[PDB]
Amino acid sequence: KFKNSTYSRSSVDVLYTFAKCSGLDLIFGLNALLRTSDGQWNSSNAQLLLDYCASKGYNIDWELGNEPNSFRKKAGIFINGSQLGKDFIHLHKLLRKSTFKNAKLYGPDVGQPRGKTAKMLKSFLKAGGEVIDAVTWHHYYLNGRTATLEDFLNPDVLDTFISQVQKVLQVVESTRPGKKVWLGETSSAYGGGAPGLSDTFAAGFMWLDKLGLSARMGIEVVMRQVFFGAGNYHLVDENFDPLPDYWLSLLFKKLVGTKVLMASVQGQDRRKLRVYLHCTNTDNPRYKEGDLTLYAINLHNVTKYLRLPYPFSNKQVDQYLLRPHGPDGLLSKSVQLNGQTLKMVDDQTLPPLKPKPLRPGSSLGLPAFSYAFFVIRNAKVPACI
Amino acid sequence: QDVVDLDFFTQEPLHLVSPSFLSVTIDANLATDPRFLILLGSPKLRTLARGLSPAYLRFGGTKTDFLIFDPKKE
Ligand code: NA
Ligand code: NA
Ligand code: NA
Ligand code: NA
Repeated sequence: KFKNSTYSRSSVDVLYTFAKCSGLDLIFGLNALLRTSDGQWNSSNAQLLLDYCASKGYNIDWELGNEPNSFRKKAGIFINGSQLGKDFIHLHKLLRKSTFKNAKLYGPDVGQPRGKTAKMLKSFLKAGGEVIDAVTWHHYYLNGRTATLEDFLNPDVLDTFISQVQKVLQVVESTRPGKKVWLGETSSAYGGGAPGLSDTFAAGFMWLDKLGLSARMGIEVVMRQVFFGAGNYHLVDENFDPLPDYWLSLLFKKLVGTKVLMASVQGQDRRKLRVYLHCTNTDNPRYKEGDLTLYAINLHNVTKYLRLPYPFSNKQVDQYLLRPHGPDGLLSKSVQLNGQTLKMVDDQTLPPLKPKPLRPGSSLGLPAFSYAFFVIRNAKVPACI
Repeated sequence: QDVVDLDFFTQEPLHLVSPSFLSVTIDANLATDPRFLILLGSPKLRTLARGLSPAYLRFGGTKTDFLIFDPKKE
């Protein structure tokens, strides 16, 4: 179904400039389906691009191929994992010979294993794992053509991610123990997202839960498909307006730190009240070393009241509660933070994301079908200091 | 009945995630949009992207394996 297209230096330049001027680090995927007559990756085209980028002084990290597990169906050619590893070794040598200051190499961007093992991943890591700086794999919960609101709210659907992570991590630990593992392309639903669902408040349960579980299970980086683009799972639409998942992501960025802790409910766990705990992001000027960020999902149809364990029971807590805005309910494309609709102030100005301080000692009220961040101030957790 | 007590484990971290833990992609297919250069110049888009720094921006997708660099193309 796919045919080839070309891209220009100007396209590379604009992509690099977009990343650099936004404070983002570009990773560029190279075409793995340029093959020699003896079955090897033909690096000729990539060499031209690498030379161009080096001449411009661009700091770019690289990948080679996307979802090689489906090359037989998409392109009529089978490349086994051992061969793909050999191709990555070749690319590594080209990066080493370049003038790039220590460019990184990620791969192999395999699709999720589903009901099978991750066979191609295993053979790839045996052959080429020494040259990659992190292992990338992809994940979607559902087919966008058939997904329903019920699915987006279903804890059983959310829980399917656990088994997928477990299978991938098992393969990595069996071949390259300790190598970092990244979700290199991931979202709610494949096929461009679920129309009327992947761009709504209801998409946030899958997104926040995936972040929580990824952090808890040992995934180091999660790459959301997509920031901007045609698919319904975009964070920003092609009018350049942010959808609810953008605001969720911005709050996550500002509040959630790098040290992953653990929270769990006491007693029966029906899997609808889901809780995650990190140290608070120290870059946030509101907060201080030792503070904790709890984030929580309530998929029950009634409000649940969370009680924190001692010594956090009577600390000052800042609430960041997200609820949909307007008559579409969970299908809304607008979201409120503590009762205020989130919108840009102007095209160059994000709004303040103000906390709602709660009464010390009060239980944390989490309404039906909502999610929230709670910052526990003066938590003085030594592990966060 | 609707009150839920939480247990916390805080003595030491289970994992460290990257500062760029929450990262983003642009699908490689966007490079076939004739407006690509103009779209990525949007000031609104740049402001929204800066809000997510630090992050990786991964340019890739199915079209990764169907794109060719043409150094003579304008
Ligand atoms: Na999940
Ligand atoms: Na990736
Ligand atoms: Na796109
Ligand atoms: Na992508």
